[PDB]
Amino acid sequence: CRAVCSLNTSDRCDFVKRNPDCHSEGGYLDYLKGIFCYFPPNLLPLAITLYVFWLLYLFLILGVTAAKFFCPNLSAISTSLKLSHNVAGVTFLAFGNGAPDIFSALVAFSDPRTAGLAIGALFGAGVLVTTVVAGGITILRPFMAASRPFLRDITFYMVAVFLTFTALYLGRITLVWALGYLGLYVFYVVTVIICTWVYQRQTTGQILLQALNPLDYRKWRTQSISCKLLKVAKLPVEFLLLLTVPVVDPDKDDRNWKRPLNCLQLVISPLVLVLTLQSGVYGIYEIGGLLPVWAVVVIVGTALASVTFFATSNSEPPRLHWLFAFLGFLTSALWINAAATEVVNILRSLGVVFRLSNTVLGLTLLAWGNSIGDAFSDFTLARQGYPRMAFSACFGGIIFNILVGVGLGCLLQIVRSHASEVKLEPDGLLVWVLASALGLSLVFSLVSVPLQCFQLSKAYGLCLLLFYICFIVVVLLTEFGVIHL
Amino acid sequence: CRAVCSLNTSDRCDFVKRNPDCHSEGGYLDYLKGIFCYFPPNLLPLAITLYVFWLLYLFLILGVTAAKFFCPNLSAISTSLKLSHNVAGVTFLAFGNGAPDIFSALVAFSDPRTAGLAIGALFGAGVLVTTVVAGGITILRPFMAASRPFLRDITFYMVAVFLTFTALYLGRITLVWALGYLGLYVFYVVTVIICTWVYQRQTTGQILLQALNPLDYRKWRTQSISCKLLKVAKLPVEFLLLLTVPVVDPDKDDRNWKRPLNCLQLVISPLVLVLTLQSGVYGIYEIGGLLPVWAVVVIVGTALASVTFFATSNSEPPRLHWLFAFLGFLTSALWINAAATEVVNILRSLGVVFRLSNTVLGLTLLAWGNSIGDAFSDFTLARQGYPRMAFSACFGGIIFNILVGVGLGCLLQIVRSHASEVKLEPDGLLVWVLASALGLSLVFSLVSVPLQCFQLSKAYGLCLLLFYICFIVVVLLTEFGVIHL
Amino acid sequence: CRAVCSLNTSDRCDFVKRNPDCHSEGGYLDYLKGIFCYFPPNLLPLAITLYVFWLLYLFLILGVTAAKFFCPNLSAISTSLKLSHNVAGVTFLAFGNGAPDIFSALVAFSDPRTAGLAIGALFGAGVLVTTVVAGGITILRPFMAASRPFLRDITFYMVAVFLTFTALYLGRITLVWALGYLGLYVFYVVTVIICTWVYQRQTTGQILLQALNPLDYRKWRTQSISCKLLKVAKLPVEFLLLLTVPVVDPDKDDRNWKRPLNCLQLVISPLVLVLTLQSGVYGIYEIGGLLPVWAVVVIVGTALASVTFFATSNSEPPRLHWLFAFLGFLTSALWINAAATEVVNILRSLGVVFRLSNTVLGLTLLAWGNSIGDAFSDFTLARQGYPRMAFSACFGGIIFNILVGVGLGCLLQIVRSHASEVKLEPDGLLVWVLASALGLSLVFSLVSVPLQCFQLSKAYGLCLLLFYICFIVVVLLTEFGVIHL
Repeated sequence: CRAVCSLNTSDRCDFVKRNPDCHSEGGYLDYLKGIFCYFPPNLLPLAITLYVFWLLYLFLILGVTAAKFFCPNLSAISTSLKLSHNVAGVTFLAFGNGAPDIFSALVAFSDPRTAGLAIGALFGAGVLVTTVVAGGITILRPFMAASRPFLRDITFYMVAVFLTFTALYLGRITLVWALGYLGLYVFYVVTVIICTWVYQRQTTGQILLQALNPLDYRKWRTQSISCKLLKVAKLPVEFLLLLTVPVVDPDKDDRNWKRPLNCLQLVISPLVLVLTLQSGVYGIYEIGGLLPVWAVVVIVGTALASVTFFATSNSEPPRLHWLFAFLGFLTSALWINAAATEVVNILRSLGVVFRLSNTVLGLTLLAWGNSIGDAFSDFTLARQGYPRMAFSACFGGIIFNILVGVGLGCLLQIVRSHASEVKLEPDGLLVWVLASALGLSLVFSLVSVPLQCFQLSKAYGLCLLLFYICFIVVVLLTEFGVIHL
Repeated sequence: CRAVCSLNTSDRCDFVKRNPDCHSEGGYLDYLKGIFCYFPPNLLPLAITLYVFWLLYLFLILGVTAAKFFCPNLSAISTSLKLSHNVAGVTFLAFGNGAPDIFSALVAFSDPRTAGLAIGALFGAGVLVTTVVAGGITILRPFMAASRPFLRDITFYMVAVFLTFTALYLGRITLVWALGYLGLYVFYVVTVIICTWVYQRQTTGQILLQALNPLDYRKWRTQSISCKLLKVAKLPVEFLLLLTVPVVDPDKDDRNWKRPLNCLQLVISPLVLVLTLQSGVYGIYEIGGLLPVWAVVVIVGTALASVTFFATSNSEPPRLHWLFAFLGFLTSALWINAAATEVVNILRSLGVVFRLSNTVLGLTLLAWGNSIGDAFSDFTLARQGYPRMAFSACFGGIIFNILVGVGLGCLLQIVRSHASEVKLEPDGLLVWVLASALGLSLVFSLVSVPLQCFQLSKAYGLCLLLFYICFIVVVLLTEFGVIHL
Repeated sequence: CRAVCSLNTSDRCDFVKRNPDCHSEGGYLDYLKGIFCYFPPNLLPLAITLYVFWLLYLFLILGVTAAKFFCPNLSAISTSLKLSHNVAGVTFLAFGNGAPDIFSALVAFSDPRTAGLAIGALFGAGVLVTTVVAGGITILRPFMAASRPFLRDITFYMVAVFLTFTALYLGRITLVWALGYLGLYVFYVVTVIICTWVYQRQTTGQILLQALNPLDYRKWRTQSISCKLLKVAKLPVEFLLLLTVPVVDPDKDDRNWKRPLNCLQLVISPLVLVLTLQSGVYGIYEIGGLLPVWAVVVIVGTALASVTFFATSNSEPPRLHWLFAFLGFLTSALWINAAATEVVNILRSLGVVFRLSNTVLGLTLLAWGNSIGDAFSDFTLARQGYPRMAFSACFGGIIFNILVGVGLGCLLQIVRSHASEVKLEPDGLLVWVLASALGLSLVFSLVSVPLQCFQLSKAYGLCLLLFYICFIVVVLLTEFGVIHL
């Protein structure tokens, strides 16, 4: 595929249409076809810009679904769990800030050609969240960090980073390695729980229309008009997400019980699940050569919706209300998956056009897109007067991200392909530099925080920011071939 | 010329005397001839050291003429123009920058062989003043920086830097590009004015001999004798300036009216103007084969001086006193020009001897020499209790420097040579690194200042200083060929 | 020697017994012999983990000796003589921290092949001390440094470093150079003394058992389990130190006067000195083959002790009590040095275990082990409340090592080998990289500290720490072939 830019403009469409390598196995849109066939060559740059804009919008979706629905379903599950809030919070951070990272890594690992992207998505994020975002917190609100939790988190992160480093050096990932990764993560969770325990011991239709609306005019008037316009674009996407994903909030006395809305959703959610799973391949499968799956799915869904609507009341939620959250969980995750897939495809297309390495795309665009949610949530938490929790999560979430993403992606690739091993092909020297940078950053913290007696100030954040700038300098020099063995 | 160091010592004088390329088109002294003919080879190092000392002294002149006479004439013009003082002060700061940076850039661009020097003079200064000098202010007096002016200045500087970056990548400068540069600068000035308006709305001979002396005995008495000896060397240069350049001070009730001194100056200033313009080429031109220009110039000057002396009184300045400032402007600028030329020539000579690239000389010696005045003025302003003005000027002056210098130099080169374009030949990889460094510095500020809520502290200055040290490390490695594609 | 790893386990011990190039001395135990012959051949790791624990125990010993005996004795010495902090740091702490470095430099200059390794180790130790030790000193306790002594010391250090640079560039050192180094150091000491003088002008049994008891039962009762275990671990070495090293503390009314214990120490400490210095070569030496040195030593010590012994009462401490502190200093310094050597022994075994470039091993392994004592002493002194003295020592001691070690090594090599010169072989570009790093650190300090108004804050140390970490990462990347110079 990469030779496409070296051919005449009159043969680009034929080469793209004829080469199997130039076709993506998953997704709804063929971006390369749009670049090289739908648009004239003279408008080639603008189109790319448009793609970037589209890419950014995707990440916005990956934010909202992660924060308002995945987390709400997780919170309802947590209330059923009655888990300790600190234990729930460690689970929540992976559920909230790191879910897009896991789904992007899984989608990238699903195809060997994008495998180099996946690691580039992870380590680069580890470089960013550790250096910029964490540093930003120390700039916004100086505070005193807890000693023992910080030491535990940094030690576990160092162990995970070294394990992935030696795995990359070995050039392969086996099934037992992924199982060990998952075991290490569950060990970390159990250790956190045990340490915390030890430390502690020592009209109705009009109301439905208002619920349907994602925005309030008085709230919009309060909101800055430019902010409101950005919110309005988000609201249409949010309304579409609401039109399909149920949310269960244990903090509400009514548990967000909307009888006719949820009765419609018992039909809507199975339909979108079937039509979106595996890009809808299961959707058009025709049973016995007569009836498609989607028709019988819709029939069963409307029958169940009618039964539930006639079997329940608008005043008292049904005893099986919690099961809704389970559905509100699954579809939500699936939605994120779909979005993740699109992003990966777009990046691959760019790699074809600009002849860029997969690692550069993984550590620059995908990392920023996946960490924008981390940045927003952490800055909001720090500004509101809780810097300790934000800083603790800034290291807690990255360990969960790396371990769960790598382990789950490798496990699913082993199971699906019936292969005994995932081959990691290191894209030249650059990848090593990336790993090196990450380790260095940790060393700085491992010396900087204890030397200040755990009282974090502004200079620490400024130094971390300058470190990230130097890292991007080194990466930019390495990419353009200025330094080369 | 560069092969001179590869020849036998017995042929160096002949090669220098015979090669047209080894001769400079402008200046009063042939430095290469002095290095290779006047002095014996065994004293080659000492001579170079002497040159460096001489070079430093030139920059001292470039300081004084910029601060005491160019600015004073501008201040009188500003009172006549009745322009707002803050706008006038930015113009005065630009005039001070122009004497030290615009004139050097113009002289460098006047000759293609030194063209690479000019850009090296600009970007390097942008690296220095932004990193060291600005940082120094934050070390001397922590303060709170204004938000909107800082954002406006940094945005305009980023736009100018990116424009010059793409111009360098294109490898050429056209006439329309220089006109666009000048239009952008005038747009920036108009925008500053409009924003400020919107924000605000929302014996007599013995006395003449005393005036002739440049040092106040009382002030000098307090000053250290070694400092006074340095001041005395400056005072002789100041006396030469007082001797030839008139100064009009609107703050003085008498407007610095010295009737016989100025009557002598009406003869002195035209003579030095004619004898110095274009290295005096117009001076020896002989009219009609009988009379040189300088003789008739002196005759007209003494006639006008006698008329003015007999037509005015020592108590009341004449109605046309302001016109004096105009003269006191022009000659002053011309004086700076002469000094600038010398400096450039010296640097070129060194490039011949040490086989050094033009960019290294531009970003190391010329940048420091041109920015010593910025450093002194900004540190003096910060120490006196006005850090906000100094920090604002630290970014305001650089935009004016880059835009006006590049635009005016390119425009004058197009007009003089009747060529349609100025060719920018990038001296290898190093120049790119220089540009990169500048951009990165801005990014740091663009993240560092807002993250601190515009309250600048000591750590910011220390980090900027360390950044400049790292930049000089990279430049030193690049020059000596340690890193090479 | 590394070939013993690939050789059969049965003959490994015999190969070690008859293999050279693995028999470094200066220690007391053959670690490789213990690993490969004693402990069960099939328990390789068992010895390993134990050794790791042993290493940790060593870091405990250096933690105690510096905290309880070295620094209080040195402070008592400084207070008794009314010396300024700068003078004490320049002379006494400098000698105590620089003796092992000088011994290593001599033992390395004994072989002409290892001259480059020795000079590189000296440069690396200088870089580490001037950056990381100073950074920790400034971070742990902010303070205001003396301006004139700091400028003087940094100027002398820069002169010495540039002289070493020139000597390395010439690739040879003659008798004149070594004599000049010695004369320069003597002149530095004389200048220190002269300037300081000019500025100044302008029953017994129960008390013996109680003094030897390191456990305070009242304090013992209230500690936690971990603290109690740590105290139990520290008890034996603390008791041995109490028995060996006298201590004088002017903060107590009795000045820690233990008359019988001090009388016994008057015999114990000199015996330890003679039996330990140069691994007991002087101890085994016989005076005329009839009387060994140790016998005369113990006889004289017992006679002097009985002078003190004749008056049983402790009561009032003698006017010469502060002289004991001098002894309590010297022996204490020895208790540091030996420990540091043992730390290296394990590193040398690690160097034997994993192949490393000899220069690369020398630059980091031979400098961290050499400067671990300096780092411990400086950090302890900074914690106790004397930052000025440690900060001044941070440059005085390094001047001491460079000047005295280089001069003495060159002089001894010239005298012993009867050669007219000592040839320095530059091993690769890593030596020049080390030199450039040292120069950059010195320039950064000289530019930053005066610009900071001599108020050394935490940002200076943090920035230095970042610089050192980045430099170490760059060096490690260069050695492994990632970056080709």
